[PDB]
Amino acid sequence: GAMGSKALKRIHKELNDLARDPPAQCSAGPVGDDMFHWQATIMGPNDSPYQGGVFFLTIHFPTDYPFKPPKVAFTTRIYHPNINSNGSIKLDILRSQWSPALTISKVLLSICSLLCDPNPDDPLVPEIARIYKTDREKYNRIAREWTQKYAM
Amino acid sequence: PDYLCGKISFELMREPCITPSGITYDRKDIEEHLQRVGHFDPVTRSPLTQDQLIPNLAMKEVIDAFIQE
Amino acid sequence: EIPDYLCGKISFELMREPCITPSGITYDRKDIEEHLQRVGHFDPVTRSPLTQDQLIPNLAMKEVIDAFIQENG
Ligand SMILES: [Cl-]
Ligand SMILES: [Cl-]
Repeated sequence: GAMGSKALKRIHKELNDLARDPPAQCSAGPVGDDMFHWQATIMGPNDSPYQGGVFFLTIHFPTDYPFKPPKVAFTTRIYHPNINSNGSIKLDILRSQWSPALTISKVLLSICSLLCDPNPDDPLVPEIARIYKTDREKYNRIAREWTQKYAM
Repeated sequence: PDYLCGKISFELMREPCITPSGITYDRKDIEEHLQRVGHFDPVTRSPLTQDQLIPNLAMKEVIDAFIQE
Repeated sequence: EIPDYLCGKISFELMREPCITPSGITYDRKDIEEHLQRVGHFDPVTRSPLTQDQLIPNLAMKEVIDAFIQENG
């Protein structure tokens, strides 16, 4: 109806803007004939312990989009204070700080920022957040080991 | 009253949603169904997608008056 | 006395065959079908383009209305 068509035109518009000006290290788009269900790819950022890894995510837009945030999760395992073993992302933009002015492009930028700079003081996985805050050499070691075991 | 209840949740609905078949579901349930069971209507089995879901605004007003009881 | 969500946006009477538009708006069938033929192909409330074939039976409302009858008139 009205609402679903509105969501579709906006998802469509955001897809077009993204393919016309892709990020160098990322990508996102519908898996098949389903514009509400996307896959994304994030290259592990250089200058971080996810270096060299490839991380895949699923994105599900709601019928209320853009007035509700997309649902975004990792399908590649990753060692991170704000990402758990289910792939769930504790990130403000996806919860209380959503705005209909934001986009998937901005969601991807924010997740990359999150990988470069965890939020251990508001953890999703408290033990990883503790190792991050107390022993960054060990956090970096384990994060690189997970990158090699699961994303390379 | 069975009609305040969802056709999946089997509970009173907070966000009533109607399909082209004319069946009303609570939003979360129908969307989870569409995304992770299949793109079809659970009661009529006809094809259904997320963008065809229509807010059942009349039914929401019904639940609101029943809540105030 | 009747509640408003039971009465038609056009009809101003108890609805007998409720249809809901792609905007989520519910009308009595005869009245919305008469609006579409005499006024134009648009939703009386949201104004977005509307045709008769896009009307959907609001089946839950039909049983809400039937339960009101079974209590009073
Ligand atoms: Cl339901
Ligand atoms: Cl009416």
